[PDB]
Amino acid sequence: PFFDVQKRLGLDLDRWMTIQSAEQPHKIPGRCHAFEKEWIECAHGIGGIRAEKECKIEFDDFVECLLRQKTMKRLSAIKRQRDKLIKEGKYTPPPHHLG
Amino acid sequence: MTMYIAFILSTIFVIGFVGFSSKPSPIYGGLGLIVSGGVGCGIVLNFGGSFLGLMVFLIYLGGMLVVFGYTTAMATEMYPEVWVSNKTVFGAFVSGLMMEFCMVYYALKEEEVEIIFKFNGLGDWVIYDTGDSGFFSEEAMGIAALYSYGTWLVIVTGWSLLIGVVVIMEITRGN
Amino acid sequence: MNPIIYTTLIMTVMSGTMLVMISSHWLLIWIGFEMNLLAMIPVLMKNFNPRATEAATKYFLTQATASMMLMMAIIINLLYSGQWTITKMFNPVAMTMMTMALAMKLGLSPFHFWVPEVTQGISLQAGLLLLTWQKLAPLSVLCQISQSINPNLMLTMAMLSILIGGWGGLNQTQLRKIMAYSSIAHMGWMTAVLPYNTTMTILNLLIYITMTLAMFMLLIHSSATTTLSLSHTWNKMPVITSLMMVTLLSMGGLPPLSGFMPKWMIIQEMTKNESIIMPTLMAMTALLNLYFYMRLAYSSSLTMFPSTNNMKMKWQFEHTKQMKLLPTMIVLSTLVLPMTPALSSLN
Amino acid sequence: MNIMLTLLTNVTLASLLVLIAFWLPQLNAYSEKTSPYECGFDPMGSARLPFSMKFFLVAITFLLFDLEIALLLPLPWASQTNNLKTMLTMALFLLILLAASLAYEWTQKGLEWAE
Amino acid sequence: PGIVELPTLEDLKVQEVKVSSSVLKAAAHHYGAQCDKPNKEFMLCRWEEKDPRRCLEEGKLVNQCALDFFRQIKRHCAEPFTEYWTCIDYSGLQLFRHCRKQQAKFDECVLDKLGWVRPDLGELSKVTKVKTDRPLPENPYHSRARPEPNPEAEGDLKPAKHGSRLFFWTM
Amino acid sequence: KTLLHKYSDIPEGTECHRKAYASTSIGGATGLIVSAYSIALKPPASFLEGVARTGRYTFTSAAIGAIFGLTSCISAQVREKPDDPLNYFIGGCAGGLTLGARTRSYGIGAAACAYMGLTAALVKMGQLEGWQVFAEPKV
Amino acid sequence: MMSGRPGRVPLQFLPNEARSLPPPKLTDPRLVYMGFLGYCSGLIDNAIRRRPVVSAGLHRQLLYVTSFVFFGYYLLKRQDYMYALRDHDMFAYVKSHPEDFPEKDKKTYGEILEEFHPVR
Amino acid sequence: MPLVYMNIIMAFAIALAGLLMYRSHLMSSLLCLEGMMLSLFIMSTLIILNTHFTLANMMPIILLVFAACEAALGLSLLVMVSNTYGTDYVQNLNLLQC
Repeated sequence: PFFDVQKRLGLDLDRWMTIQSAEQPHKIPGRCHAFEKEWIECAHGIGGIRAEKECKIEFDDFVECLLRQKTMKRLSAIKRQRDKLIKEGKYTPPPHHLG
Repeated sequence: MTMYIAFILSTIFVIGFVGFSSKPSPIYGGLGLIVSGGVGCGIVLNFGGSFLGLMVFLIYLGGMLVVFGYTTAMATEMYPEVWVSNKTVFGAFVSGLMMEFCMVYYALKEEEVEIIFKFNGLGDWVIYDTGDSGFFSEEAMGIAALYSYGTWLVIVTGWSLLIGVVVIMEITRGN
Repeated sequence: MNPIIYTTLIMTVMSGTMLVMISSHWLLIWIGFEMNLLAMIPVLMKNFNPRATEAATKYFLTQATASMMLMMAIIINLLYSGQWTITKMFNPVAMTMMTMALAMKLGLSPFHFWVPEVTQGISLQAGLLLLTWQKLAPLSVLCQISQSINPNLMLTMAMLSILIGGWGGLNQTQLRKIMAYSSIAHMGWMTAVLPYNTTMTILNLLIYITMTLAMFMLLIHSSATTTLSLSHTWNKMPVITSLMMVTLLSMGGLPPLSGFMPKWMIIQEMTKNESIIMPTLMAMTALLNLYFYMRLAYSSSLTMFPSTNNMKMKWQFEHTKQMKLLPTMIVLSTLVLPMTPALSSLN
Repeated sequence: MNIMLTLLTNVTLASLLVLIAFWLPQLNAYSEKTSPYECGFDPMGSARLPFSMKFFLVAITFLLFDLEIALLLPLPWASQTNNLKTMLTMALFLLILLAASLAYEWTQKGLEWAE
Repeated sequence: PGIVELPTLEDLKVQEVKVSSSVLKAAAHHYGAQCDKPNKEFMLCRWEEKDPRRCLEEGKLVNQCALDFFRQIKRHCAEPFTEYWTCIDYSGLQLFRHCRKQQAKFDECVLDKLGWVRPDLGELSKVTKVKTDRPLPENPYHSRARPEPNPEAEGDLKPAKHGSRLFFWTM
Repeated sequence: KTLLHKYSDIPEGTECHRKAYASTSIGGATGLIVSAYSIALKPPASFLEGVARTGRYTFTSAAIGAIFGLTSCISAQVREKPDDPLNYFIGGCAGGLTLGARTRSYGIGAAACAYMGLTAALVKMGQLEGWQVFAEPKV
Repeated sequence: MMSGRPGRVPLQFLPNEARSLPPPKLTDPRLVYMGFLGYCSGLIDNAIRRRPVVSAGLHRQLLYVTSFVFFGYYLLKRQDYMYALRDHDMFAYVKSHPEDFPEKDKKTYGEILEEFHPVR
Repeated sequence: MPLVYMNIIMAFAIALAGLLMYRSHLMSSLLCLEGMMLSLFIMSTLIILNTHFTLANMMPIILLVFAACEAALGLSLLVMVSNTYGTDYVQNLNLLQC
């Protein structure tokens, strides 16, 4: 906040939605609750300058959980390689993954 | 074929989006928005957002109705334009269809699109999450908390809309 | 417009800007901008002249486009970070989208062809309110997000503003038009120092607010809108235009007038950051701003201009309106250099 | 599946009825049977020039009021909360401003239709 | 950036209880009261460890205790239970409101033949306590080392040395 | 902007063809920007004259880029001295006269030489020195 | 350079911590100049309002100077507080980080090789 | 970041492009203005639903509340420009060139 009246006046106006690990209705946790919880607990009061260099892997795990960028990339490679291998005829899916 | 309707629905959303962005006659622009708006409601419904999907359906329909209700009121052309009509709108239209159809071709043939951000084609069904929701729909309880957790948002939204009626009369009054 | 509705319409504008400077949530910041735009459009077309309608219109499309781009840049930041707090932007495209999204609200780079004629069409009263109050909100957002700003883009935003603002003012006669380009010139000055020290642009904002305020309500008292119409004020009100000299000199930064305090203090800060070529540049191109200030000074009372015989009974009557802080505003707008170290109060 | 099959069947049924509407009855038409209807005598030339109605002010407030009903739509699930005092105060608050907007719209000509 | 220690398939080969949802819905209250101890222990492992891969065995105990509950019901009140869950299954929403009479047969059967009392309203929703002998996981989230705090702000304040120290301002 | 660094990728003097081509591309690219604006805010009349205006500005800017390319490499080759502000200075009426010849006029062309003369000298000064324009915030 | 330092209570003009600093002297030339600003503002007021400039209504004039000195006083107290804070984080960080500010030995003029440029 | 994100992001670009190329109609211009609002609403809905950001599900609603509010402002401005100048092509309001 530019002029932090919420901190001074000691009431909440929007510091209840700004994060995913806040008190959600009926304690419905978000997808990446644990990932961001570690990240915020990591860089709390340390400052933005120190946060961007020290709490880096915690952010990367959290940002990955948000998008699954690498995990979906891993799945994309599994399916593509499986497709060409099955199409050529080296190996066929086992009966558990048919029914 | 029912592989994942998300892309198909979003494609019609873009083609409908292309339409009124090409500057037709305003009434035909309403149709181009409505198809995108209707299918956009379909996209959100498919993602679990049942309430929000029909929500944008009801509000927009009323919103765009007064839009082209106005165009025939005082913005109508004595000879209205059409999707073909002038070469400018024709050029603006066909440009949009060939554009989007190029990106989707660019999208579905390598699955590693890197325009601006990263876009990999693997299926929007994947990003879904495994887990129950108890006996409540998550979206409905989230927008229900507006009256319990969002009392600040209600005040600013209510006051702005009340001011919204004041400006509308004050602007339109004149003299 | 009835007086009571006008007050509440203004209070909504001040509340909309205040919401921007106190909220920590990106959606609320966007809301504060939306309320600011919504309550201002009626203010511009208060008198309902034909000009004001498209003047208010050009306001609307420009700022709505800016607001929509700002919303989009917020959304990407949420997508890549899952955060609504105003700390920094974790997607470079998200930031590189907001700079112009906020710029068009400020009117700095070629996102500025709305500022001149929106000032021209609307009345002088809303012109003052447009060029001073409407800049606290977008600048406040920039000050908070000042950490994650692309210096190459932000500096170019300001450098373009100074050049165009100075160049454009040389070919203006309508006093409102010259004020808009002059305001655009000061836009670059405040925004150039933004990446380095945010305390400095606050200081330049405060000085520029007093300059634009004191200049405008002098124009209100003179009841003039073009250079020729201002010229005759020497016959009626000599002190107003004589005071207008010092404010014009101060607005050009000619020291030891208060207007030097930003231009001086800013240059000192960037040279601390090994920026030398660029500070020399705006030092050079601030002079074209000074040109049409002196031409205004020459035309107002430095050389008494031909008068009109219909001015006799004009001298027989005095102003009934009661501009306040005008005697105060001139003091801060002219002589505060001895209290320069007070910038640390902002810090 | 179920919803889209129902949507499909309705539009095919409607379109088929159009197809048999314009094809089963054969046509013996000319340029005078296609003339626009104006209760007999010749039209003076209209139906696309600006036809300015008067309820534009209340037409656009409907759009504002339709947003109020969007805001107060989630009320059925809002009652299932543990802090009804705050929910009741806010729920009535939106209704009050909705009533207040209508009342102020009423007093200043407003709902009156321009002459 | 590591491995994933998926448990042996053998570990995921415990007895898989086979009753339809209506059968479980009919047992409900009586099952909850007479099978709470293994149920509570397993979920406490679920909430504490936050890792089912560390709580399979507690899941197995639930299945074994679930079997004994259902093994007893066939041995004693198979018929009224079969009458009851059939009546629940017909309804599309599986409401207890429409099968009170069959319920009245069922609960009295297990009361006078298996010593079971239907828990009162809200009784099954109470918060329970268990005495699990597993240790509390010190790092359930496997949190990394917390960052060191920035140098603390302290010390006494004295007048600024030589005033503002900015250009020609001596004071 | 990678094409801009392509000027520094090839060392001065050598690759005189490449340096001229690089600056021609730099000029032509910048020519597209100004033409794109001018065709936008200054109203056109037809497609034919619109590209004609585009062609004129692109021709000047590409030519201005080219000659500064040749003058830079040949000067660093005839003297065999890379680090020389004069190497870019001789680009003065190289650029000024040609731009004043593309729109043939002695007034603009002759008066031009100095302006990008020292400018080309000054950009060479920052090339050799550690001068920065858009300096990041150190303090 | 200071809005992010820990313990900075927002919207709080003069911290209770700042009372340990010398209050600005009443004779402080910075303060008395701000009084002149009030005096000058009074004269400007009568000029626009077409009043007997210097000898016009003193109550309007005397209010201006009395107001300016007051808001001048707390601004001057805030002046030195921030500067003292600048000088507080100055030396605490210098002591906390000694190695990046090494102590320079003495290498007196009798030993430097510094040359003399012949000014002829 | 699957292809549905590409579709609506690229969609918003054409809404941006469509708005920034006023051809002959203010009403059609306002159409592209409200067009932007679809992609922003739809993308926002996809984000906070995918991430189960339940408390943030109100954000698409508040977008719509301030959405039609601008839409009303645009048409109300369009009322007078068309009323006193006859049509809505954005070319006849150049009296403010000087």
